[PDB]
Amino acid sequence: GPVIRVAGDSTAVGEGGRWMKEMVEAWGKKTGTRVEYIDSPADTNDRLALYQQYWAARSPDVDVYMIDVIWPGIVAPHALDLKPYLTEAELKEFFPRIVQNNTIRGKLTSLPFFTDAGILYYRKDLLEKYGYTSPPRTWNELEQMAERVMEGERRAGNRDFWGFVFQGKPYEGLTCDALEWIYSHGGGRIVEPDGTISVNNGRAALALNRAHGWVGRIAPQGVTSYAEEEARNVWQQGNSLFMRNWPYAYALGQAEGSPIRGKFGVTVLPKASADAPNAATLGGWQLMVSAYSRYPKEAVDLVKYLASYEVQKDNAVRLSRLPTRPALYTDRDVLARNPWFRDLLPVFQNAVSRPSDVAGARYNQVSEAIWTEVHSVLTGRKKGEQAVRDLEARIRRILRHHHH
Ligand SMILES: OC[C@H]1O[C@H](OC[C@H]2O[C@@](O)(CO)[C@@H](O)[C@@H]2O)[C@H](O)[C@@H](O)[C@@H]1O
Repeated sequence: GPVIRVAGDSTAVGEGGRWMKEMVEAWGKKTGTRVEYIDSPADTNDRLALYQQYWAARSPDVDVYMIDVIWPGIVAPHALDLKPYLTEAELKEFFPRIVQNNTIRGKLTSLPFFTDAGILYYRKDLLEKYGYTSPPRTWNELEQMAERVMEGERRAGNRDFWGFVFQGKPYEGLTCDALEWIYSHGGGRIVEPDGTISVNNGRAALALNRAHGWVGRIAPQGVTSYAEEEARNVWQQGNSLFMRNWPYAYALGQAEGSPIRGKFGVTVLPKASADAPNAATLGGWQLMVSAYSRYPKEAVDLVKYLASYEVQKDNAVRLSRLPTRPALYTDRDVLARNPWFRDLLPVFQNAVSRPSDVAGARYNQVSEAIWTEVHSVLTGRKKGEQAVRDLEARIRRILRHHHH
């Protein structure tokens, strides 16, 4: 009978690829359906380029794709509309915000699978060791704490020790980190939901200059090449006071044999001042049935299974990845394993989106401009003031004649 083939999460990032292949295998066994799993590059933007090859070919060789929250506007032509396959009641079990994200010109491109938001990881043993009782609320405090702890730990002989790791590589992850920087300085959303390209302002410039100020000082020089896992590795080996990253890093840091098991917490990222907004970039992945699948009924069944309560529960318990079902945030087992889901839920719900809705199908071009201009500040090649002006100009060109 049919072979349902799934291009899912990458085995190069955390345990998501292995766990998803397992879930797909379980559905295959449960229903007596053959399945195959197709692996992917680590970085989202490289995965998009891979999958676009299949879509351009109208290839039947993948039935189900795991797609980024930033993609629906890009991928819609290649998605089977799921709206007819779900009742209103079923669809309301997901966060409406993510359903809406995934709905393009009325077409439900994909089911919400797990959400995501940027957060601050901090070593609580080290904060306590150096007389700090709370994680930093301001970027200035993060700097001051990082400098003092780094000076201490280096003096004690850990030459591998740094104050802060983050995603500074030129790729989509840096757009994520930069939106957080910019938004948390009161510099806006880069491109606002109404289409206004707002990034050329003094607050956004300062946010970028501040980030430059970290590189080779409180963060490694090599941070300009770090994606999620490079940052996680330094952090997880015990060599960073702080890390910006997504929720998945929590379960991995708690695993038996982690050098940092039991020594960290998470909180909202810091911000420039008390009146700035909290910044957490909205991420997360969705489940799309291919418009080119020869087996839409079966593929929809698998996608509904993957997006079910019990699979999302397993995702949350074992991989600390965020449900797209509000009911799971009151599940006793989810909360007992991840108590930080409770206090950060409103951070997750208030996560700031990248400009994928307003840029639509041109989002990837916009983001490439953002990360390349941000990266030029991190490297010390441009100041934030020039970079934001240049970025405005590039985004104006990219979005000229695009209306949302
Ligand atoms: O790099 C930006 C990208 O980050 C996140 O997806 C990448 C991987 O992160 C996970 O560990 C989940 O946090 C894996 O499951 C992902 O493959 C984020 O969710 C995206 O929205 C974002 O574009």
